[PDB]
Amino acid sequence: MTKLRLITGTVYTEMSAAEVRSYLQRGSKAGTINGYEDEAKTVPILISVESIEYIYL
Amino acid sequence: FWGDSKLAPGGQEGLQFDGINKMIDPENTIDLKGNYLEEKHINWGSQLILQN
Repeated sequence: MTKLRLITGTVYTEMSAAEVRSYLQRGSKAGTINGYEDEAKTVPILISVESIEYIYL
Repeated sequence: FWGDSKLAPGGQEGLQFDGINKMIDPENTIDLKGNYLEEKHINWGSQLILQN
């Protein structure tokens, strides 16, 4: 589970740190990734890429 | 697109011919698992074709 720090709170996703780093580059055009609000995988969410502050590498 | 030759009873030769969906090597398959097709998959497919 990869931990992402947003402006409001913290969310988790399946994708690895390299993939999220690739999604944060200027040349890409996608803007959404899949993840969960809690580490228990109870409620699914759709995350906007541009709202990520930093990745807990 | 959707041909298949081994459709005779017992798995014997039928009347149709094998299509693209069968002649393609099973190794060169990228499964999207029911998601949307994005921009990143084109480069992966191109790399798969180029390495051969």
